Amino acid sequence: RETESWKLLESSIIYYEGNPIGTVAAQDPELAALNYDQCFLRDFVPSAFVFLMDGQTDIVRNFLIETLTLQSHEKEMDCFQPGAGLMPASFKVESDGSKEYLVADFGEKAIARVPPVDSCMWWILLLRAYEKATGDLTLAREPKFQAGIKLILDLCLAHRFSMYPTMLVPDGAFMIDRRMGVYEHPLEIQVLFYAALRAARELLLPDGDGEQYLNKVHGRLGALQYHIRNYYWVDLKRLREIYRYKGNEFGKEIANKFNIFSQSIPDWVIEWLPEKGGYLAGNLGPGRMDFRFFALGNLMAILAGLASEEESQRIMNLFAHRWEDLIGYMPVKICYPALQGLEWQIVTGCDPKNIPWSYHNGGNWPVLLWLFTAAALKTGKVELAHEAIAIAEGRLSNDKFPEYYDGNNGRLIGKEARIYQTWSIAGLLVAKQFLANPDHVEFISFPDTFIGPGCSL
Amino acid sequence: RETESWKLLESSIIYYEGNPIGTVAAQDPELAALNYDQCFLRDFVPSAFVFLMDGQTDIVRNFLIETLTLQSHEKEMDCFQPGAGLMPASFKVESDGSKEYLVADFGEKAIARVPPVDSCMWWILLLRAYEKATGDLTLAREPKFQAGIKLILDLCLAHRFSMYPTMLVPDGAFMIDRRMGVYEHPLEIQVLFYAALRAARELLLPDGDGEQYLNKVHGRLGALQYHIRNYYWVDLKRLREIYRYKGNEFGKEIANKFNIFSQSIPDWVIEWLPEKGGYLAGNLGPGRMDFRFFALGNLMAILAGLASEEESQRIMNLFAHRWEDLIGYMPVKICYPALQGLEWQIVTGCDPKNIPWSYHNGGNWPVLLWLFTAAALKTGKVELAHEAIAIAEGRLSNDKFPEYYDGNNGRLIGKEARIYQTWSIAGLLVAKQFLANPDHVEFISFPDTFIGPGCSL
Amino acid sequence: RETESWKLLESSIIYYEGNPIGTVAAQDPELAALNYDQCFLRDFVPSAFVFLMDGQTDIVRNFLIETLTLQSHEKEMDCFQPGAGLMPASFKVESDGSKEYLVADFGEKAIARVPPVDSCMWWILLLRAYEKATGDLTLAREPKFQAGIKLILDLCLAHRFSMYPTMLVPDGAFMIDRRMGVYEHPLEIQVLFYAALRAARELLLPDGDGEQYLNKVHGRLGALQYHIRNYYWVDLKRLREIYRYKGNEFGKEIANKFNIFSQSIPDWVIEWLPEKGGYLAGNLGPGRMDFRFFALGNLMAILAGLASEEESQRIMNLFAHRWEDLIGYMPVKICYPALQGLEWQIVTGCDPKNIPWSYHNGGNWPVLLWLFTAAALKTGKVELAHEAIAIAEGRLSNDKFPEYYDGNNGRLIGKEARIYQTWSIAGLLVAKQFLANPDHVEFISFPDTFIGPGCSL
Repeated sequence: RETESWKLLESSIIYYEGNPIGTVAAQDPELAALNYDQCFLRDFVPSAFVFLMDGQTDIVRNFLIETLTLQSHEKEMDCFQPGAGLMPASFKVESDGSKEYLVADFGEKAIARVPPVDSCMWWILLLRAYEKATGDLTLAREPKFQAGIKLILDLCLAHRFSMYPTMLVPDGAFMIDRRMGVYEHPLEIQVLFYAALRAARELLLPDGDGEQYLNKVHGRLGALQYHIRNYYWVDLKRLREIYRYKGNEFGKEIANKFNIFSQSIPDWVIEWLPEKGGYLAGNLGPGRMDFRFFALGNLMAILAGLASEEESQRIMNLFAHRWEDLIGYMPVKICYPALQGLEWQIVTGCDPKNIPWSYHNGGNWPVLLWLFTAAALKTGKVELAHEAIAIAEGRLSNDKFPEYYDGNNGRLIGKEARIYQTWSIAGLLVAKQFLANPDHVEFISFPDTFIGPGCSL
Repeated sequence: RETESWKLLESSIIYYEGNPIGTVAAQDPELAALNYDQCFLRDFVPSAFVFLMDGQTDIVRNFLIETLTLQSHEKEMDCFQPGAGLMPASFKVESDGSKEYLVADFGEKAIARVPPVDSCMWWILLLRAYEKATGDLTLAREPKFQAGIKLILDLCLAHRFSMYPTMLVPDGAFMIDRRMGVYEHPLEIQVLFYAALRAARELLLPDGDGEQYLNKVHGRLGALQYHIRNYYWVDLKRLREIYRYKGNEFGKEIANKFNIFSQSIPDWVIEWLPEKGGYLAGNLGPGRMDFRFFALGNLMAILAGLASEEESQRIMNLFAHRWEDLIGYMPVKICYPALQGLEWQIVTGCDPKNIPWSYHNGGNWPVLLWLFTAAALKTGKVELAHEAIAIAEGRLSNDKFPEYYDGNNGRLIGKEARIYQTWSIAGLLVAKQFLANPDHVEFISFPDTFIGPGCSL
Repeated sequence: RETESWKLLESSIIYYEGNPIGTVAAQDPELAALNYDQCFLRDFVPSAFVFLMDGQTDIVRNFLIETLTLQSHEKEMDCFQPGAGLMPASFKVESDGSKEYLVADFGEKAIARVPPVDSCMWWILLLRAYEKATGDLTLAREPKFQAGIKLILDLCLAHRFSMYPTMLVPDGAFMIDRRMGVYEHPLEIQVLFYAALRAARELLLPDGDGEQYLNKVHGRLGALQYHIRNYYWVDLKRLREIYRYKGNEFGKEIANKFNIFSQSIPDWVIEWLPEKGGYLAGNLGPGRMDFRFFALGNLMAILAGLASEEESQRIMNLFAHRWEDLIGYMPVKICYPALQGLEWQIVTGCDPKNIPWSYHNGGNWPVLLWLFTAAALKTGKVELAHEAIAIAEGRLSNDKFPEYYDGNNGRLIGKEARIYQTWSIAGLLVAKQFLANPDHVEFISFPDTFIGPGCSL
């Protein structure tokens, strides 16, 4: 098309052996490209959607094929290898004088050696998205694709010492790829885990051990939805219960299973919730409940069908009631609130890129707009999608599509934000296209809600 | 006239050799006179305007004469003598049994030995105000008066080690005559400096060396105006620039010339600014930008013609938007916001007179109403002038014209505030007289703005 | 000589048109040279000393000549011009394809545009030192060198508003060249000022205007010495007096002239002082007394003859008693104590280079060894000189002569310290040569004391 956004997206494309295989993170002129000249798997997802909806589906097919190939690459740090299923954080095309080849990062080159746990889950979801948008059922069912999914599921469904059906991760294992107190069981990983499992339920063949994987996938989905809906869910009713929990309860039939001390609960949470509002908490673990609202996990939980229809409503009500906090001058705030003062020091380790209301620490991210629009249509709240898109559209082009925005409400352009960030551009585009045709939402969302009050099914 | 204020103003007058030479700072019966029995040069400025607009020009003339003589006095502290162009802070009439004589304080008697830098600049502006109100051009031209102006310009245009066109001062060198972190290059000094130059530009005779002075003045004005307007000016656009600045930039052609670190931008300012608001920062120095709003300098910027017409508008826009912060229960707040807790300790040296939201540290000062009125009229916003005067007339008389008011909104009478403070009284009168005849503003302001987009002219 | 240090110093030499004119600040292989490839005037002083004591004096003669040429350079920022006497911070040799020329920085390129006020003062002291070292009395007495001295004196003795005979400067005006709360009247500037006046008194020719300067100089010196010694001097007796000062005292005949509130005296200083110890305060200003111990200013005050025989002993007594703090693992701690927590934030503007116990904020500086050794010799405390060198010798070569050390006791190598820092190397060399031959101290010191118990003489 003729729009500026379309053109930038066009010039972001990375070509391999004459074929388009992905998009760069950003096209910032002044700043050295550094790591951002690479194609990040998570960053590509919204790029892919734009292409899938525009009809040109080769680039997405190529990407899916090369990333599956990259899974096979030898990946080692100090003679230690991770599970074979691991997908990379990013990749770029490098060439010696003669020929071209793909160089990836699986965390071994990454800053703080963060592991891209979310990438393999996005890869599975992006595969489904390709399948539903195009109708091509052959690709996912090719042997190499079936094998790779099972490798991913082998990792995801690996055994634990723990009684939690959730996935244990170190800090910075997802979109937040720096130290932000999102270690242990962050919502985002658990929601993408659930969704990637729901995806696998569709894409997998019962042939061979296929029969066995679907049985594991199925059992884990039941436990995961139950665990997440029962223990992560926050609203006034639930908040009143927790507040009155007694400490140091021992046994099976007890209320305060995770030994959350009520005095630990922050003061801001009680005021913040509207009567009808609610959300899924950012984390849960031994003696820990992270009450910070995380946007992606909560929005995606609606789309994945993990949130009940009412829970989905109560999330959007909170968005309506705390519009200046969650959207403000630029949708969407990555999480709320920011860690401030000494809490910033301890939890981030004095990370100067995640100072309060900046970047991961409560910054405002354009890319999340597509999650937000998709979740709003699905909940029958288009007015909110219109307002969000209007707000973003009013600034991005003028501000050259910054990577992120800072401050309580997003007034500031991100402190170290790259300009011409691809998923900021693609974010707007994807949101407008969902707005134009709300049936496109179907490839990233699930028609039914696959949940229950029981731990099984 | 029969108004209560006129009578108090008239009883405030100081007589010398049977002649009216000035007005006392305050007439507090209960409090010890201390130094408030003296006549301060800056406190007299608003008193003078009352008289000028009424036609009683003798007292102003006499003041201007006696102060010019006072300049030529021998002032010394520990065998050190300052520039001979130094005007005193205050003077009183002392008499031995036999005869009357004039004793002055140039800072050698002052608390903390603070230098009255603003005083010599006020005298000039007052001198110009005498002309424009009266039409008498003989007093400015006199040999002594032209010499005194020159002596002042010798000081202000003294050579520096610094590359800043601004004036360097110690702490507490103007209306704020105490340690308030207004050391170095404070807005008030720079604005009064700029304004005194424009006045001198008109009052100077080209005869003799006058031409040499005229060109220096003309040169400095162009450099100064460029410096203030480009580096002190704050609005949202500018704030987004600074927040994204890079540290430790080196060389002639760089963005962050003064090495401001964005993490040091206080939290309050970004929410505080309205979309169309703006103001001049309180100070600028090496690695330092004081984002506190200072009223006098900002309002006097409008009057002096330093602020452009649009910039003037953005200052007045701020007042409407932050009316409760900047006016509240008593116009006008001297600066916003207050230094609090540990910041108050460090910056003021635990000064108990300046505790948070008191006195210089965010107090509300009745006198500043005349600045505010003059600028409101000049900017074509009479309604704001009206409301400010009403708020003041609502309390002043009943409160017995306190020197200042305290609190976030000036709800309290100043902790150690004098009652029957003369420039609170004169401040209200001048404002009302301005309101009756807006043309009177012209003798404290400049109709034209002497500025451009470069350092020359 | 054949020592490792002598060769590192040789490599550092900068050649202009086939002549040695100065030395680079550091020779770090890994770091980009940046501003350090230039020759800083202050950094060269110890380098110059090594060459004076070696016998090769032409580099120093050349340096004095080329820097005097620089003084004549046209220097401006935004159409504004400082005094002609301003000496630059640093200079470097630059070439076209075929021509060599000198490019200096007078502050217009400097980080935070800080003014090298100390540079012009060092220039004078060095010239005297050169003269005393060689015997060449033609150089200083040349008509260009008499003019340049006069231009510096013109700036330094410029007229003030203040009643303080000290020199008023912005923050970062000396060796500490960043925002560190050393604005106003920092000890170092006043001590270097005193020292530079004494040098001019020796250097200046009486014929022509020379006599006029000598009289201004003489009178200033008398005032300055009285001012510093009476108001900056800290000991237990003085502290007890100030602690009992009354606030807000007004007039000429008062104890608390500067309005120091006792509650603002830090807790650390009372315990820190030994009974017979004493030192000069870091700063004096309205309502302000900086009690931080500053090393250079205090050590140099001994050499310059500003400090009395007893004051000098008490200063060295303090060093002896607080050896762990002031010397620790690397002489000498640049100032004590470090600003911490919120005080670091406010005072430095969150400057990440001057975090607590790092760099200017209480770092340990090897270059100060030459000051300390020279002073310990002069005071008859050679044992202290031996010990300081011993400690320094123990690590400098192994650590590759870092720029500075960090920590409470300098245990850490400076966070962003350059290796092969020229004046760290020269620092150790100068100290050793002084030890080997103490009579050399005479060229950077004054044999006589020029201090009076009265303001005059």
